[PDB]
Amino acid sequence: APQQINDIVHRTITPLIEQQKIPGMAVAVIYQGKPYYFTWGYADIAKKQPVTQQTLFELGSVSKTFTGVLGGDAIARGEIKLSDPTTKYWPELTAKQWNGITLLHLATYTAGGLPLQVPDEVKSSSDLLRFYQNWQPAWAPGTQRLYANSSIGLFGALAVKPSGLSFEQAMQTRVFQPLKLNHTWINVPPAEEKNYAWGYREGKAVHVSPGALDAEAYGVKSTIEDMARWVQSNLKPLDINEKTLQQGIQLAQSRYWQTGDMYQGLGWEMLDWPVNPDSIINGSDNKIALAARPVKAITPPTPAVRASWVHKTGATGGFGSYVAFIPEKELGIVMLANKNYPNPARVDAAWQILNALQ
Ligand SMILES: O=C(O)c1ccc(CCNS(=O)(=O)c2ccsc2C(=O)O)cc1
Repeated sequence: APQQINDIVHRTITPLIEQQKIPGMAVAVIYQGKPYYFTWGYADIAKKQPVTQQTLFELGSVSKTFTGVLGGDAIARGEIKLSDPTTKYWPELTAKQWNGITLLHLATYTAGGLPLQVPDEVKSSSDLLRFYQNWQPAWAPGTQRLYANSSIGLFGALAVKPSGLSFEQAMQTRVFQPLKLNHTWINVPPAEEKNYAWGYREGKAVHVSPGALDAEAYGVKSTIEDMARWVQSNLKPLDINEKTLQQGIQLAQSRYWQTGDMYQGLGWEMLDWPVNPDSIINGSDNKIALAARPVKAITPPTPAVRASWVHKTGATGGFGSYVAFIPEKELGIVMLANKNYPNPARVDAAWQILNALQ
């Protein structure tokens, strides 16, 4: 813990927790590739259990970074191609709006307006097929971006089909185990519940509810230590010894589409470094309920750029998470909290910390 990191982290996060009334928080800073950990407050207010480096937080849409990397690993295995039609992996999807919609479009939210959430009514595999068959795109494929769990969720499910494995087993064996993320879970096992923080929403304790495509879109829980290790793996994929996983991480940071100053990867989003802080700060707003934005295709996709701000926000009803890193500077941050507080306050704190260290 060098005093400078200690000082910028406490100087930034202390007022963040006060203003946002966050019950519990863990932060990791990766600096010159080494992790430094900080924690505050309570994993479980009622039971007086503190946040520790072993506390599990719900990552919410940060889970989409794992789905994009797992998809990247399947491409690198030669199991799928992003240029494949969706129907190649789900031939029961016969409705003609699907002609021309590829795995790329599903992975990058550019299928033509798939909705943010899969309806609660949708449970069984037959419900899911009915839902997609009935879905009417607002736009031609590859023209507009509309962030959507029903889009990347479906990408994650289709992407593991040729493997033979369930999504969870594919994720454990191909991503969590090789990276030694041994306290990262799609389903929290009973032995681990003692570490699982409660989320707080309007001051009620809550955990994420089951739903269709939950594992694929928002269902991972992890510790600050594992998430530091996730950032390290994404900062420096060349250190990873599993050839397809290395390549997969690299593919998830390729630049597929541009809107404004942002580039869409698989799960990750990226901006050129140095970034305008107001551009990433205002650019995070899950207070715009639906922003549909025109995309320009990057033909062909640019390979992972080292001078990028690579990041992802994520929330559940009770949790707020943020991950950001700059490959060229070997520098990153993870912030995990058990309240869903506004995204601009996350990116502002993250930028203030990494700016000061850069
Ligand atoms: O009980 C469920 O199945 C459930 C749980 C959490 C959520 C919110 C999870 N966050 S998210 O992936 O759906 C999302 C959506 C818009 S922003 C965002 C995020 O995670 O930042 C949705 C449904």
